[PDB]
Amino acid sequence: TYKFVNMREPSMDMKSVTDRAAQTLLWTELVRGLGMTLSYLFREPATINYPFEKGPLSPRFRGEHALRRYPSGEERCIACKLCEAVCPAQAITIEAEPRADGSRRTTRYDIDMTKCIYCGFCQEACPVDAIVEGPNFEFSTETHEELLYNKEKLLNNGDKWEAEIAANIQADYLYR
Amino acid sequence: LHHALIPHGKGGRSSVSGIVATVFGATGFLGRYVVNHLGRMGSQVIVPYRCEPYDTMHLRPMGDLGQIIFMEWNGKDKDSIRKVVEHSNVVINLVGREWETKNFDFEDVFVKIPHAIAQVSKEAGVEKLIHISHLNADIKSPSRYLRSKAVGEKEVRAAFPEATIIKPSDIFGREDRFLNYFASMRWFGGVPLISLGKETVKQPVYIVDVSKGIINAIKDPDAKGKTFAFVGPNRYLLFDLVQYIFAVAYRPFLPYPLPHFAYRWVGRLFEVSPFEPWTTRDKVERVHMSDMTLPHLPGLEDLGIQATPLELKAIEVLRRHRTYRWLTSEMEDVKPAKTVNI
Amino acid sequence: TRPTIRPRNDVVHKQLSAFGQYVAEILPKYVQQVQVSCFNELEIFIHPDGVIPVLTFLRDHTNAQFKSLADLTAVDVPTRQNRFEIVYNLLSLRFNSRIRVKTYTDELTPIESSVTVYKAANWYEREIWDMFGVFFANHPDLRRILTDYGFEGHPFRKDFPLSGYVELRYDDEVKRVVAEPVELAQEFRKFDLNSPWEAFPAYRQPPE
Amino acid sequence: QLIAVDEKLDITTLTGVPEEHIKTRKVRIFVPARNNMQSGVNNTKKWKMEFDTRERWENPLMG
Amino acid sequence: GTSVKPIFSRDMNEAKRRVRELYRAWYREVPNTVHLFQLDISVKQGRDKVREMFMKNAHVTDPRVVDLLVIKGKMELEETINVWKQRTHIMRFFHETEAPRPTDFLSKFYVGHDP
Amino acid sequence: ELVQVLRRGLQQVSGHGGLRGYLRVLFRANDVRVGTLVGEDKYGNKYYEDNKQFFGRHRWVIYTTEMNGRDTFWDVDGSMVPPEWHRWLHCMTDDPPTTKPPTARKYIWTNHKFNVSGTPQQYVPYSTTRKKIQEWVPPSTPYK
Amino acid sequence: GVRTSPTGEKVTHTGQAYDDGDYRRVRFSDRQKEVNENFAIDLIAEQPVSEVGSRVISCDGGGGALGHPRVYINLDKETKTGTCGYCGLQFRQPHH
Amino acid sequence: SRGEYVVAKLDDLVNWARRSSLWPMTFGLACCAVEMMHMAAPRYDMDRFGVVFRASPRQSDVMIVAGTLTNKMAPALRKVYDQMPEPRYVVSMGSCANGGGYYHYSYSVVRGCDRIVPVDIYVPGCPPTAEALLYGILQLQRKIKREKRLRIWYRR
Ligand SMILES: CCCCCCCCCCCCCCCCC[C@@H](O)O[C@H](CO[C@H](O)CCCCCCCCCCCCCCC)COP(=O)(O)OCC[N+](C)(C)C
Ligand SMILES: CCCCCCCC/C=C\CCCCCCCC(=O)O[C@H](COC(=O)CCCCCCC/C=C/CCCCCCCC)COP(=O)(O)OCCN
Ligand SMILES: NC(=O)C1=CN([C@@H]2O[C@H](COP(=O)(O)OP(=O)(O)OC[C@H]3O[C@@H](n4cnc5c(N)ncnc54)[C@H](OP(=O)(O)O)[C@@H]3O)[C@@H](O)[C@H]2O)C=CC1
Ligand SMILES: C=C(C)[C@H]1Cc2c(ccc3c2O[C@@H]2COc4cc(OC)c(OC)cc4[C@@H]2C3=O)O1
Ligand code: SF4
Ligand code: SF4
Ligand code: SF4
Ligand SMILES: [Zn+2]
Repeated sequence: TYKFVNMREPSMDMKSVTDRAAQTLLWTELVRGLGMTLSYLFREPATINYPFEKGPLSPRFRGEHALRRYPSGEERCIACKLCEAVCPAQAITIEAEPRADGSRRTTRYDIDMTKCIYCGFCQEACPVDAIVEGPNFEFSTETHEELLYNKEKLLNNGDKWEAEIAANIQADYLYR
Repeated sequence: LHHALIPHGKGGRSSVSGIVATVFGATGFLGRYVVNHLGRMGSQVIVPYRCEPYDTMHLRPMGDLGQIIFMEWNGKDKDSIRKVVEHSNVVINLVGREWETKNFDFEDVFVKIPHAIAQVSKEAGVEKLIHISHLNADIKSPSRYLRSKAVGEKEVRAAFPEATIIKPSDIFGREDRFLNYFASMRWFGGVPLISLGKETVKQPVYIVDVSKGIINAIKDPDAKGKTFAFVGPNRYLLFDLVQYIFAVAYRPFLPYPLPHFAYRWVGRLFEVSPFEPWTTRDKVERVHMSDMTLPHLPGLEDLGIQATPLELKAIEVLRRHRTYRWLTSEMEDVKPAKTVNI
Repeated sequence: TRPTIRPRNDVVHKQLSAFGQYVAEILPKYVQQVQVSCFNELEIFIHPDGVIPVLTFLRDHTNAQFKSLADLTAVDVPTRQNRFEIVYNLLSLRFNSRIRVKTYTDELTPIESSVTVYKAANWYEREIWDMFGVFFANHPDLRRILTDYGFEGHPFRKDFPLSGYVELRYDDEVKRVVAEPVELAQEFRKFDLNSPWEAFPAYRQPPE
Repeated sequence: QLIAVDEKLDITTLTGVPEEHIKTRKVRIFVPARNNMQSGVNNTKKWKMEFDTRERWENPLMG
Repeated sequence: GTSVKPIFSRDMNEAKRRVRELYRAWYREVPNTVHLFQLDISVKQGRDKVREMFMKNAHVTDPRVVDLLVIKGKMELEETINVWKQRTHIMRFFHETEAPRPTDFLSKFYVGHDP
Repeated sequence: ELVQVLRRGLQQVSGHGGLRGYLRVLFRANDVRVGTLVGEDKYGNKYYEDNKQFFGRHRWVIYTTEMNGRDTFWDVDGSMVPPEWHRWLHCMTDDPPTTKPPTARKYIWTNHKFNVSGTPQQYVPYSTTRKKIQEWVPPSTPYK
Repeated sequence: GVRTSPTGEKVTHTGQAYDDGDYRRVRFSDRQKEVNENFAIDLIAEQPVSEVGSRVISCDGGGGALGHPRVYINLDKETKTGTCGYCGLQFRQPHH
Repeated sequence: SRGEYVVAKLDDLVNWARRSSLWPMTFGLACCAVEMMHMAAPRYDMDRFGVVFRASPRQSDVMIVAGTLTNKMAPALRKVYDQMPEPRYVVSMGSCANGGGYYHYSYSVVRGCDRIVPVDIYVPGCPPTAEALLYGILQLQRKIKREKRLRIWYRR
């Protein structure tokens, strides 16, 4: 099932010929294009006043990573290393040992943010919702070293963004 | 050696060399080469700077991640020097200005600052200090630059008895003042030389040779309290040297003699520029002063460096000074200059 | 077996089997094997000397008419004496069908260039040469296409390391980009994922 | 046409491997041992070639 | 026997002839390369490097391997002549930023664990 | 008519608290629109909406002139918005934090920090693990 | 549960602080060292032990699908308490 | 001092002009370039900040590395960086340019463009959104505001 895009023949009558001569000599289609641009001149521009105005986002948006806690203040991460296994960029580095109270916790948890592709596979893989991609996207640095996150930086991100992260998870977890 | 400072790897960019170096004067001609050679091996390099951070940007790609740390410092402040040498096992001093500014005379950059660095780094427990003076440093030289160099050399030796003192002579390189200075003279018309440069002998040394010599002196256990002189393999009369420079640049060479007092007056006239001067009286004195001969000092061949002749590296400095007509001429086309060796 | 299992098509399977028999009967000099995969894809394993005849037949025969070369590539299997497996994928618009032609070679044996049969192969054969080191005889202009100028070795070969042997960086002393032996801040971490329990009984090999 | 080459096969000059990684290397050809933590034997069917272990060190940043 | 198919040469004599032809072409090209790329080497250095690269593969006794080596050298020559290559590519042959790695036992023992 | 548009302009300058407030908002945000104050920040940012604007221009923040320690009369950036107002402002939800406050936890930061890159408060990476190999300590006493 | 080393550096939850002769401390001069102040081991040690009238209790960390996988904890040993291996909460039977 | 006040005012004026008129080179490597296009599109309209693309390196102030830098391409990137008159700035945009990203362990990829050129701003993401790149651009403007070349010169 197909149609032709350029298989139309022009009328040869005198009226048609005079209209085409007027189009050639008086430049009618060029005035049509000028009219289209003039029409767009009087529309409201689609520009937003950044940083005062922001682009719309979604609860599913993938941003800067964060490590979360239980409401008691205990960390959620148990060092299963599923995020490290699934990461397609090998951006996650994990070292773990028994804590002083025998708990299964990490001693090293790094994410190399210049390796990361921000795919969100790690938060899918995490069985306790410990690693998340938070909503933040304005974290440009002036040096490369500032983008090599350790466990302290990620725990600080979790502490700083928990209020919004929990509200985002509440709005999306029933689709997961 | 403090396990964290044990050498590891194959001596490359991501290796650990065991060196933690603070390089004063790293934003100059010699400093960029020194920092490049240190960061090649995987050294931790601490760069004290007082200039605009923009001016340090070219030093950023010289190391791996975290291997180059930039810190603000003030030459008149000793707490700042303490701050920047606290964790280093090597301190290299490359601070120096050819001309004298309103806030810093020759004695400030060549006596006070080197002595303060030596004292503070000795107090901090720094293992090694490398100081750079001139080959022609002398207490009674006509140039105040060299008098200050000699005084500062003695001061550093007094404040850090195990310091390695290196005495190069007229380093030439792409950013070198020396090859460029002669090149600069062509715009005026004639090359003014005192006595037509027939009474001056120069022994210029390549920049990479000096950087390699510094690096090797760091790694040399018996170079602790030594004094080295870094000189090239050939000696030239100034006239022949400038003639060779003009032949490599393919510019017409028009030398003329200029009396000493006239040249001093010209240098004084050029000295009043608020920016970097084109020349000074001190520069005029240093240009027409013969390089000393110090056979009793260890040289580059005692540090394992084979000196590079100027005939092999002149084109890489002077091709920029050619016109489009001669821009593609090969290196072996210029008939090396006459050497007055012995 | 209904909702989550991919449905079968026996009509296309029969048609492809019959056409494979057709091709094998017409060209016994080169055709070594004919296969119809379970999802209805027809493959013809031939001798290298028959690369040009077979393809030409498959392009010009009235009952074939595979006038389009969809893809041409190589697979490296180091355990085989002939390391490299050359795979041609052809599409017939007249009969709305696809065919695969496979042959083999090793490091030192050229394959006939098929630019004459298909103009599309030019860059495909250049790419195979660049990535695998398989020389193609009588190629109009055979040179590297994907790799850097002066790059040594072939990256797609199984033996070649993932990160290669050299890296690049800008060096200020020579004022240019230089190539040096690779050093890695963090080594790629090799994972051993293969399960010690067999997954597919239908593919079990005899115990030798 | 056949030319009857008489010599042993040797492709080192074509592979592009630096000579350091051709002469000083030792490979191990072996069937890997069964992992004693499990009873499956499916990982003990094929032969493996692997190179000798070289130096690994600690990154000054991030370790 | 051994039942092999050639690339271009049937014995080592034809392969040596092709090697000599490629060597002639590289020898002629070196001065033009030094001029066009504005290299700071001499023509003598470039021809010495060409000879060194040719002598790296002097031990080859297989005509097919020699044919492939000549094909690769011709690829490199075509690449150099057309200026597809840049000055960095030409200078990669000289390893100017690589520190000399020692070969005697004692220095290797001092630096690290690798033989 | 045109006169009603001019009257809208005059009530816009009148609606920002006088001519000097009008000039302040014009030079601080390059915008002089008037909207309903949705709420304020504990750091001084004010949040307005106007549902008659098209999607994207219907919510905005006038930033504070004085954040944690720095003068932000001219130097503002999007990282100064705290997470709850961040969720409202980027239209992740319709409910402002004033009417739908976030859940309270004692480990959540009580004081939002902005992007501290290029500042003595910047993050510096380091290894968080302990030493692996311990070396032998020779005895402090002479052996002969 | 923060505490400083004899060098004045904060000690992390992990317990790593650079040694006195370690040059790497230079990376913090003119900058700061990132340390998270909410120590999880201390925060979980403040939670009260839950008393339940059954031998086997269940824990899912709260929030249902927002917690951890549901596990069952035996509470027969009376010399200790049953501790969740995911959340760290403690459970016991009414004793004495 | 009057001289210090004068150099401070001249410093501010020059810094203001440079930040206000930032011209990036029309240059894109991979996926990230698409988001760069979306920064120039109506919704964000980088032109309203004084940020206009120009093809020539001689008429450019900023280079945005927006995409993977391979080994084959690194000499060309270095060359067009060197042909920028000074002052010049480099914004590294995306995981590939920042550190290699998804192709960090490749035989043909440069592990971060800061091996080839000095970088001022690192914009994270794969790709960073147009808003994140705009945030990085305004951060570069803020960094240019902090420079004091004239004050440094006077102190010398
Ligand atoms: C006869 C004249 C000869 C010389 C002519 C030269 C041109 C005349 C000078 C014109 C100067 C106008 C530029 C100054 C405008 C400053 C604009 C102001 O808003 O900048 C503020 C800060 O001002 C600057 O710090 C100082 C600018 C002026 C500095 C002193 C100028 C003195 C001029 C003297 C002229 C001397 C000429 C010398 C040669 C003869 C901060 O704004 P900014 O943070 O960006 O905003 C970001 C965007 N936001 C706000 C929406 C977020
Ligand atoms: C009683 C005796 C009277 C004497 C005679 C008077 C009557 C004359 C009637 C004819 C007058 C026609 C004059 C027009 C001249 C050009 C016509 C023409 O044919 O040009 C076009 C092309 O000319 C153009 O269209 C120009 C293209 C670029 C357009 C740029 C912008 C468009 C103009 C915007 C508005 C112009 C406003 C001009 C007035 C400004 C006020 C000073 C031909 O090109 P093609 O269509 O490709 O076909 C020819 C080959 N097959
Ligand atoms: N021909 C030669 O080049 C020879 C050089 N030497 C000596 O070797 C050393 C290196 O020389 P070179 O690289 O040519 O010198 P440069 O002028 O190129 O650089 C000197 C460095 O010292 C810094 N500096 C200068 N004055 C001060 C000050 N008052 N306070 C703080 N820092 C200061 C400069 O910093 P900033 O960037 O802020 O200006 C600059 O980085 C010098 O000490 C020189 O005397 C010895 C013999 C021959
Ligand atoms: C100039 C404006 C208004 C837009 C268009 C534009 C940019 C910035 C960069 C480029 C560009 O368009 C050109 C041509 O089309 C593609 C298509 C590309 O892939 C779709 C691509 O990726 C590198 C790059 C390009 C060019 C490119 O670099 O801003
Ligand atoms: S988002 Fe993807 S690439 Fe980034 S850490 Fe998670 S799994 Fe790895
Ligand atoms: S973050 Fe989640 S997936 Fe990763 S180690 Fe911790 S518990 Fe496992
Ligand atoms: S960082 Fe991601 S989006 Fe950007 S060029 Fe690389 S792969 Fe593409
Ligand atoms: Zn629990």
